[PDB]
Amino acid sequence: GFIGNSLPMQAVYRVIESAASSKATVFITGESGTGKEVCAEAIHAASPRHDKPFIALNCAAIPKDLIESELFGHVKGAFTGASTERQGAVEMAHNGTLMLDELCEMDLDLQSKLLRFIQTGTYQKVGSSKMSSVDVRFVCATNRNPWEEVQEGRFREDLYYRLHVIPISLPPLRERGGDIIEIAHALLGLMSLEEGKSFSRFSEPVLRLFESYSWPGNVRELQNVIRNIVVLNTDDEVKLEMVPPPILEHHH
Repeated sequence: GFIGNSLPMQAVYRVIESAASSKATVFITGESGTGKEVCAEAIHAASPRHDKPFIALNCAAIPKDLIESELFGHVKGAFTGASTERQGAVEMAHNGTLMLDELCEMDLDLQSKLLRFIQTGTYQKVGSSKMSSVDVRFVCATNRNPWEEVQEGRFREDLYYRLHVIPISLPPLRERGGDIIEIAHALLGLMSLEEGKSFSRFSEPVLRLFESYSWPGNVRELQNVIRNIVVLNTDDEVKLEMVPPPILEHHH
Protein backbone atom coordinates (compact mmCIF):
# COMPACT_ATOMS: atom_id res chain seq x y z
CA GLY A 1 0.00 0.00 0.00
CA PHE A 2 3.18 1.94 -0.17
CA ILE A 3 3.63 4.73 -2.71
CA GLY A 4 6.74 5.36 -4.74
CA ASN A 5 9.81 3.54 -6.01
CA SER A 6 12.65 5.31 -4.26
CA LEU A 7 15.89 3.31 -3.91
CA PRO A 8 15.40 2.49 -0.18
CA MET A 9 11.78 1.45 -0.70
CA GLN A 10 12.84 -0.94 -3.50
CA ALA A 11 14.76 -2.88 -0.88
CA VAL A 12 11.66 -3.01 1.33
CA TYR A 13 9.54 -4.24 -1.58
CA ARG A 14 11.99 -7.07 -2.30
CA VAL A 15 11.86 -8.24 1.31
CA ILE A 16 8.06 -7.96 1.33
CA GLU A 17 7.80 -10.17 -1.75
CA SER A 18 10.24 -12.80 -0.46
CA ALA A 19 8.80 -12.80 3.06
CA ALA A 20 5.20 -13.05 1.78
CA SER A 21 5.69 -16.63 0.60
CA SER A 22 7.02 -17.69 4.03
CA LYS A 23 5.20 -18.07 7.33
CA ALA A 24 8.25 -16.73 9.19
CA THR A 25 7.53 -13.90 11.61
CA VAL A 26 8.23 -10.39 10.32
CA PHE A 27 9.41 -7.78 12.85
CA ILE A 28 9.00 -4.18 11.65
CA THR A 29 10.78 -1.15 13.12
CA GLY A 30 11.02 2.46 12.05
CA GLU A 31 10.76 6.03 13.25
CA SER A 32 7.51 7.56 14.51
CA GLY A 33 5.03 7.96 11.71
CA THR A 34 6.41 5.35 9.35
CA GLY A 35 3.99 2.87 7.78
CA LYS A 36 4.25 -0.22 9.97
CA GLU A 37 0.63 -1.31 9.33
CA VAL A 38 0.96 -0.48 5.62
CA CYS A 39 3.98 -2.80 5.52
CA ALA A 40 2.20 -5.59 7.45
CA GLU A 41 -0.83 -5.44 5.15
CA ALA A 42 1.39 -5.46 2.06
CA ILE A 43 3.01 -8.68 3.25
CA HIS A 44 -0.43 -10.25 3.72
CA ALA A 45 -1.61 -9.04 0.32
CA ALA A 46 1.40 -10.59 -1.44
CA SER A 47 1.10 -13.87 0.52
CA PRO A 48 -0.79 -17.05 -0.34
CA ARG A 49 -3.14 -16.18 2.51
CA HIS A 50 -4.18 -12.83 0.96
CA ASP A 51 -7.81 -14.03 0.63
CA LYS A 52 -7.99 -14.70 4.39
CA PRO A 53 -8.24 -11.94 7.03
CA PHE A 54 -5.60 -9.39 7.89
CA ILE A 55 -6.13 -8.25 11.49
CA ALA A 56 -4.14 -5.54 13.26
CA LEU A 57 -4.06 -5.37 17.06
CA ASN A 58 -2.63 -2.02 18.22
CA CYS A 59 -1.43 -2.85 21.71
CA ALA A 60 -1.09 0.79 22.64
CA ALA A 61 -4.66 1.74 21.62
CA ILE A 62 -5.97 -0.57 24.34
CA PRO A 63 -5.65 -0.32 28.14
CA LYS A 64 -2.77 -2.57 29.14
CA ASP A 65 -5.06 -4.69 31.35
CA LEU A 66 -7.31 -5.32 28.32
CA ILE A 67 -4.78 -6.34 25.65
CA GLU A 68 -5.23 -10.00 26.65
CA SER A 69 -8.98 -9.78 26.19
CA GLU A 70 -8.58 -8.13 22.78
CA LEU A 71 -5.96 -10.69 21.70
CA PHE A 72 -7.43 -13.97 23.03
CA GLY A 73 -11.08 -13.05 23.70
CA HIS A 74 -13.02 -13.47 26.91
CA VAL A 75 -16.00 -15.45 28.15
CA LYS A 76 -19.00 -13.70 29.68
CA GLY A 77 -18.36 -12.47 33.23
CA ALA A 78 -14.61 -13.16 33.06
CA PHE A 79 -13.91 -9.75 34.61
CA THR A 80 -16.03 -6.94 36.00
CA GLY A 81 -16.58 -5.26 32.63
CA ALA A 82 -17.12 -8.46 30.60
CA SER A 83 -20.69 -7.70 29.52
CA THR A 84 -20.65 -10.38 26.79
CA GLU A 85 -18.41 -13.08 25.33
CA ARG A 86 -15.78 -11.71 22.94
CA GLN A 87 -13.91 -13.28 20.03
CA GLY A 88 -10.18 -12.60 20.17
CA ALA A 89 -8.01 -11.11 17.44
CA VAL A 90 -6.36 -14.53 17.11
CA GLU A 91 -9.72 -15.99 16.04
CA MET A 92 -10.49 -13.19 13.61
CA ALA A 93 -7.07 -13.81 12.01
CA HIS A 94 -7.29 -17.61 11.75
CA ASN A 95 -5.79 -18.77 8.42
CA GLY A 96 -4.68 -15.15 7.86
CA THR A 97 -2.15 -12.67 9.19
CA LEU A 98 -2.13 -11.10 12.64
CA MET A 99 -0.24 -7.84 13.14
CA LEU A 100 0.88 -7.20 16.74
CA ASP A 101 1.48 -3.46 16.63
CA GLU A 102 3.23 -1.62 19.48
CA LEU A 103 4.00 -5.05 20.86
CA CYS A 104 6.33 -3.75 23.56
CA GLU A 105 3.31 -2.29 25.42
CA MET A 106 2.30 -5.77 26.60
CA ASP A 107 3.14 -6.54 30.19
CA LEU A 108 5.54 -9.35 30.99
CA ASP A 109 2.75 -11.69 32.05
CA LEU A 110 0.96 -11.29 28.73
CA GLN A 111 4.27 -11.66 26.89
CA SER A 112 4.58 -15.12 28.47
CA LYS A 113 1.10 -16.10 27.29
CA LEU A 114 1.90 -14.70 23.85
CA LEU A 115 5.10 -16.75 23.61
CA ARG A 116 3.19 -19.93 24.47
CA PHE A 117 0.64 -19.10 21.77
CA ILE A 118 3.36 -18.37 19.18
CA GLN A 119 5.09 -21.68 19.89
CA THR A 120 2.02 -23.92 19.85
CA GLY A 121 -0.96 -22.10 18.31
CA THR A 122 -2.96 -22.81 21.47
CA TYR A 123 -4.66 -20.19 23.64
CA GLN A 124 -7.51 -19.73 26.14
CA LYS A 125 -10.06 -16.93 26.32
CA VAL A 126 -9.77 -14.79 29.43
CA GLY A 127 -11.83 -16.50 32.11
CA SER A 128 -11.61 -20.05 30.75
CA SER A 129 -9.32 -23.06 30.98
CA LYS A 130 -10.55 -24.56 27.67
CA MET A 131 -7.87 -24.73 24.96
CA SER A 132 -8.43 -23.59 21.37
CA SER A 133 -6.05 -23.31 18.43
CA VAL A 134 -5.71 -21.22 15.30
CA ASP A 135 -3.18 -20.75 12.48
CA VAL A 136 -1.86 -17.18 12.07
CA ARG A 137 1.15 -15.72 10.32
CA PHE A 138 2.62 -13.10 12.67
CA VAL A 139 3.83 -9.64 11.82
CA CYS A 140 5.04 -7.55 14.74
CA ALA A 141 5.95 -3.88 14.92
CA THR A 142 7.26 -1.44 17.48
CA ASN A 143 8.39 2.16 17.78
CA ARG A 144 10.71 1.20 20.61
CA ASN A 145 14.20 -0.16 20.08
CA PRO A 146 13.33 -3.81 20.79
CA TRP A 147 16.88 -4.74 21.77
CA GLU A 148 16.86 -1.90 24.30
CA GLU A 149 13.51 -3.09 25.71
CA VAL A 150 15.15 -6.49 26.27
CA GLN A 151 18.27 -5.07 27.92
CA GLU A 152 16.08 -2.97 30.23
CA GLY A 153 13.96 -6.01 31.18
CA ARG A 154 10.70 -4.69 29.73
CA PHE A 155 10.52 -7.29 26.94
CA ARG A 156 11.25 -10.98 27.25
CA GLU A 157 14.43 -12.22 25.62
CA ASP A 158 12.92 -15.57 24.60
CA LEU A 159 9.98 -13.79 22.97
CA TYR A 160 12.27 -11.40 21.12
CA TYR A 161 14.36 -14.20 19.62
CA ARG A 162 11.26 -16.24 18.76
CA LEU A 163 9.74 -13.32 16.83
CA HIS A 164 12.78 -11.62 15.31
CA VAL A 165 13.12 -13.77 12.19
CA ILE A 166 12.52 -11.39 9.26
CA PRO A 167 13.31 -7.82 10.43
CA ILE A 168 12.23 -4.89 8.25
CA SER A 169 13.47 -1.37 9.05
CA LEU A 170 11.24 1.18 7.27
CA PRO A 171 13.04 4.11 5.55
CA PRO A 172 12.23 7.49 7.06
CA LEU A 173 10.35 9.88 4.78
CA ARG A 174 13.29 12.28 4.38
CA GLU A 175 15.35 9.52 2.73
CA ARG A 176 12.68 8.55 0.19
CA GLY A 177 13.50 10.79 -2.75
CA GLY A 178 10.59 11.18 -5.14
CA ASP A 179 8.21 9.29 -2.89
CA ILE A 180 7.57 12.35 -0.70
CA ILE A 181 5.77 14.34 -3.40
CA GLU A 182 4.02 11.23 -4.78
CA ILE A 183 2.60 10.58 -1.30
CA ALA A 184 1.79 14.27 -0.89
CA HIS A 185 -0.17 14.25 -4.15
CA ALA A 186 -2.17 11.21 -3.12
CA LEU A 187 -2.99 12.84 0.20
CA LEU A 188 -3.84 16.15 -1.50
CA GLY A 189 -6.46 14.40 -3.63
CA LEU A 190 -7.85 12.32 -0.75
CA MET A 191 -8.05 15.28 1.68
CA SER A 192 -9.63 17.41 -1.03
CA LEU A 193 -12.35 14.75 -1.37
CA GLU A 194 -12.78 14.64 2.41
CA GLU A 195 -13.06 18.43 2.75
CA GLY A 196 -14.90 19.30 -0.45
CA LYS A 197 -11.90 21.13 -1.92
CA SER A 198 -9.97 20.82 -5.20
CA PHE A 199 -6.24 21.13 -4.57
CA SER A 200 -4.24 19.60 -7.41
CA ARG A 201 -0.68 20.93 -7.31
CA PHE A 202 2.15 22.36 -5.22
CA SER A 203 4.13 25.45 -6.04
CA GLU A 204 7.86 25.04 -6.69
CA PRO A 205 8.91 26.57 -3.32
CA VAL A 206 6.52 24.15 -1.58
CA LEU A 207 8.04 21.25 -3.51
CA ARG A 208 11.53 22.34 -2.48
CA LEU A 209 10.52 22.67 1.15
CA PHE A 210 8.79 19.30 1.28
CA GLU A 211 11.82 17.70 -0.39
CA SER A 212 14.31 19.25 2.08
CA TYR A 213 12.51 19.22 5.43
CA SER A 214 13.55 16.42 7.77
CA TRP A 215 9.96 15.18 8.47
CA PRO A 216 10.70 13.94 12.01
CA GLY A 217 7.10 12.68 12.21
CA ASN A 218 7.43 10.93 8.82
CA VAL A 219 4.26 10.07 6.91
CA ARG A 220 1.96 10.93 9.83
CA GLU A 221 3.47 14.41 9.93
CA LEU A 222 3.02 14.78 6.17
CA GLN A 223 -0.64 13.70 6.56
CA ASN A 224 -1.07 16.39 9.24
CA VAL A 225 0.49 19.04 7.02
CA ILE A 226 -1.65 18.18 4.00
CA ARG A 227 -4.80 18.02 6.13
CA ASN A 228 -3.92 21.39 7.68
CA ILE A 229 -3.50 22.99 4.26
CA VAL A 230 -6.72 21.59 2.80
CA VAL A 231 -8.83 22.39 5.89
CA LEU A 232 -7.55 25.98 6.23
CA ASN A 233 -7.27 27.13 2.59
CA THR A 234 -9.22 27.10 -0.68
CA ASP A 235 -7.13 27.07 -3.86
CA ASP A 236 -6.04 24.67 -6.58
CA GLU A 237 -2.36 25.17 -5.70
CA VAL A 238 -0.60 24.81 -2.37
CA LYS A 239 1.43 27.98 -1.78
CA LEU A 240 4.36 28.54 0.57
CA GLU A 241 2.42 30.81 2.94
CA MET A 242 -0.08 27.98 3.53
CA VAL A 243 2.51 25.63 5.04
CA PRO A 244 1.89 25.45 8.84
CA PRO A 245 4.49 26.09 11.56
CA PRO A 246 6.96 25.12 12.54
CA ILE A 247 8.02 23.46 9.27
CA LEU A 248 9.77 26.54 7.85
CA GLU A 249 11.12 27.78 11.20
CA HIS A 250 12.57 24.37 12.14
CA HIS A 251 13.87 23.85 8.59
CA HIS A 252 16.03 26.97 9.06
